[PDB]
Amino acid sequence: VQGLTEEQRMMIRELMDAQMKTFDTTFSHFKNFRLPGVLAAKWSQVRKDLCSLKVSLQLRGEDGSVWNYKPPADSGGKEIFSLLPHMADMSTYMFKGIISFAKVISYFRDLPIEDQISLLKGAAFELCQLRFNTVFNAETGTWECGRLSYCLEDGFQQLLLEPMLKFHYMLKKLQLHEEEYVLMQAISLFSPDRPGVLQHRVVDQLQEQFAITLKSYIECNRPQPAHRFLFLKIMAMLTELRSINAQHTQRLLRIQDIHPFATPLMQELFGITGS
Ligand SMILES: COc1cccc(N(C)C(=S)Oc2ccc3c(c2)CCCC3)n1
Repeated sequence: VQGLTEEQRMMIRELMDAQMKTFDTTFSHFKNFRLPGVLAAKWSQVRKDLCSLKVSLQLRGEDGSVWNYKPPADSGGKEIFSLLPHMADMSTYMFKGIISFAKVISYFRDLPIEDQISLLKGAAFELCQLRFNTVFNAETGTWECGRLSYCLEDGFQQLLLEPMLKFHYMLKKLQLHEEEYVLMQAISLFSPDRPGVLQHRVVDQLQEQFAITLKSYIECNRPQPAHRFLFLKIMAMLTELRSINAQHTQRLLRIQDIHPFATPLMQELFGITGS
C-alpha cells in the first residue's frame, strides 16, 4: 500500500499471512458437528437471552442435496435449547481458528504465555464476530459459512434493536478491506485492559501501533468523502464490540447455569473450571 512505513507494511502483511493461514473461509474443515434432534426467574431471562439470535440453518451437500432446519417457537419448554449444541460446535471451531491466528503473530508469541492466555480469553469472541462479519450477507441477513448458512428469521428495523445484529449490519455497511478487518482483529486481541493481563505497557504499546497502522492504511488508500472519519468509525465499533462481548459473556453464563452446553474449549475460554 501507499504512504505506510516499512514496519507498518510488514505489520500488515504478517496479520494478512496469519489470517490467510488460519481462517478457513469455506469452512471445509468444520465437521462432525451436532445438529438439532429430529421430531424460576432465571428461565424468564434465559428465555429472553436465547430469543435474541433466532436463525434457521441450511446445509448444502456436495451431491446437491439441501437440509434446512426451521427452529421452533418458544412455548415454555426445553425446545429453546435445540441449536445450543450446534452453535457451540461452530463457535468452538471458530475459537480454534482464532487461537491459531494469535499463535502465528510474532507480536503475540513474544508475550508471556499467561498474557497470551488472558488476551485470548478476553478477545476470542470479538475476533470470532469480526470473522463472521466477513461472511455476513446483509442483503439476505445470512452468514454464508461455506456449505452452512445461518439465516435470520423474519422487519429489518425491529432486528437492529439486537446489539450484535445491529453490529453486524453496521460493520458490513462500512465495506472494509481484508486488511482493515485483520487490523481490527489485532486491535481487539491486543487490548491491554483484559482481566489478568500483566504486561499492560507492552500490550498497550502494541495495540497503539496496530491502531496507528490502521489509521495510516485508511489515509493512504481511502481518499473518498464517504470514508471521512472511517478510522474513528471503526474504533467506535470496536468499543461497541467489547460491550457486546461483555453482554454475551453474561448471557452465556446464565444459559450455561441452567442448561449446560459449553464445550471444553469454551469452558477454558470462559473460566469454567469443571467443579
Ligand atoms: C449463548 O451464547 C452462545 C451460545 C452458543 C455459542 C455462542 N458463541 C460463543 C458464538 S460465537 O455463537 C455464535 C454467534 C454468532 C454466530 C454464530 C455463533 C454462528 C453463525 C451466525 C453468527 N454463544
